[PDB]
Amino acid sequence: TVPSILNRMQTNQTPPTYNKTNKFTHGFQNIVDAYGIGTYREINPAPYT
Amino acid sequence: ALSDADVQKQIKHMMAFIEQEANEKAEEIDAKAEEEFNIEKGRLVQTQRLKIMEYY
Repeated sequence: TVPSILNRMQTNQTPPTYNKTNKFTHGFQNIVDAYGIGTYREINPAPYT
Repeated sequence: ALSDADVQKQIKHMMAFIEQEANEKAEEIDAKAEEEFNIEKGRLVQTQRLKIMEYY
């Protein structure tokens, strides 16, 4: 009966990078990932590549 | 809500949880202690009773 809780917090660790890839763009996203994944929220070269 | 006051509210729920666990443990062992006093005092008194019946 008594519920659980989900908590936010001030964080010092660096966020990962995520892209919501789709069927068509997966190969290109991998192509740009091959040389290092972009830092949090920097411009992705995948849509232009 | 997820404010610090809400965190304290959930912490109060968990405090009630630990209070339930601890009170149950303490009163369980204490009531078992009362029953053990009953039966052990009864066994010593039963030794005395058997002595009294032998005598009488």
